[PDB]
Order: sequence, then C-alpha cells, then structure tokens
Amino acid sequence: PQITLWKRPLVTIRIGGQLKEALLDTGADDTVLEEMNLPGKWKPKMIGGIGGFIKVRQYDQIPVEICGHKAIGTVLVGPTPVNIIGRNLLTQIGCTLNF
Amino acid sequence: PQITLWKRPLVTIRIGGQLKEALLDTGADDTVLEEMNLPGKWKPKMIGGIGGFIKVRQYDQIPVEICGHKAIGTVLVGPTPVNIIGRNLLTQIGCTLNF
Ligand SMILES: Cc1ccccc1CNC(=O)[C@H]1N(C(=O)[C@@H](O)[C@H](Cc2ccccc2)NC(=O)c2cccc(O)c2C)CSC1(C)C
Ligand SMILES: [Cl-]
Ligand SMILES: [Cl-]
Ligand SMILES: [Cl-]
Ligand SMILES: [Cl-]
Ligand SMILES: [Cl-]
Repeated sequence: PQITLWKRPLVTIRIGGQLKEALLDTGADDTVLEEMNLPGKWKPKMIGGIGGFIKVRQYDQIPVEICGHKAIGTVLVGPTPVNIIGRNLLTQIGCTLNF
Repeated sequence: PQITLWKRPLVTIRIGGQLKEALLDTGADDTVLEEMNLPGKWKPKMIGGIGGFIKVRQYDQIPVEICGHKAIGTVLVGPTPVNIIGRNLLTQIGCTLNF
C-alpha cells in the first residue's frame, strides 16, 4: 500500500490472538503495544520520548501481521496511549518513506 | 528520495537561516524542535507523547526546507529529545509510507 499522512497512519495488525489498530511510526526504534495480558517470558525495560520514560515488558520472537504482511520479533507491552509499530518491524515488511 | 528504516531517518533541514539535523517522524502530529530562537509571535501550547505532556511554544507560518523541499507551517519549540519533523510538514513535502 501507499499511505498518506493527512491523518494518523493507523492500520490493522494481528498479534497474540487479537486484531488491533496500530500506528505506523518511523520515529519509534521499537514496537510498543497498549497493556494486554500476553503470555510468555519477559524482561523489564524503560523507553523514553516526549514527556519522559515509561516501564514496559519486553517479549521476544512474537509473530505480528501488519496489513497482511508477516513479521516476527521483539514486542514491548505497557502504558502507551496507542499501539505503535516501530522500525524493528517496519523494516521486515519493506516499508519506506518516499517523497 | 526513498528512505529505508534500518537507522533513524535523519535529514538536514534549514530553519531561520540555520542548518540542523532532524527526524522524519510519521507518529508525530506536530513538528517539535529543541530550544532555539525564532522570529515573530508565539503562544503557549501543551502536547503529549509516550511519557506524558510537556509545555511548548507555538510559532505559526515558519518556512522550513527539508531535504531540499519547501514547507511553511507551525513549529513548536520545547523540551523534545530530538528535533522532530511531524505530519503537518511531512504532508507539505509529499511524504508517504510505502510497502
Ligand atoms: C514509541 C517508542 C517505541 C519503542 C521504543 C521507544 C519508543 C519511544 N520513542 C519515541 O517516543 C519517539 N517519538 C515517536 O515515536 C513519536 O512518533 C511519538 C509516538 C506516539 C504517538 C502517540 C502517543 C504517544 C506516542 N509521537 C509523539 O511524541 C507526538 C504525538 C502527538 C503529537 C505530537 O506533537 C508528538 C510529538 C517522538 S520522541 C522519539 C523520537 C524518541
Ligand atoms: Cl488484556
Ligand atoms: Cl504468502
Ligand atoms: Cl525485532
Ligand atoms: Cl542539529
Ligand atoms: Cl502547519
């Protein structure tokens, strides 16, 4: 797809058995999902941006489908206000910024 | 250009006559720069990101050259972690996401 930026670039993703809406975010190094009771082993992490840092749970080798395109990698879970797909998974689906 | 995402998508901008490095950020509604001087009128504003809300100064109708392409729009100044080019100016230069 080609996605314009008039509005927030929200797409459907599949992760952990759930369909969700998530933000395609070239500013994010990694992927962070709204709080959910995902199974598996995890390790604690802090991530930071506008407003400071939040504590999240880091899960590894998690399958994610983004708009029909498959990926697998690290997913963070915690008190983000929006589900965010970052560069770690955007590169796996071939996404580029074009102008 | 077609910018892939293995590294942060940083580019050179010119604003107020000065050259700076900035991040092309599709997850940001607004353009937010580190502390600097800009000419003309401003008013206080609040924005929220991954960690919560911050106070910024809002400058309207500011020319910005981004990787060679002209934009003129709103620039926020305040305690951002990095210089951020958000959707308000990415749309002006014709940026889309592609995969
Ligand atoms: C988000 C994430 C995921 C994994 C690991 C670290 C991080 C933290 N990174 C970051 O926060 C990076 N940024 C990003 O990733 C931004 O795209 C951020 C994403 C977001 C969207 C809605 C709610 C909350 C956050 N958006 C904003 O901060 C944002 C949101 C709305 C208006 C506004 O003026 C701004 C600047 C902006 S600052 C940053 C370049 C460091
Ligand atoms: Cl849940
Ligand atoms: Cl297939
Ligand atoms: Cl990963
Ligand atoms: Cl700089
Ligand atoms: Cl604007």
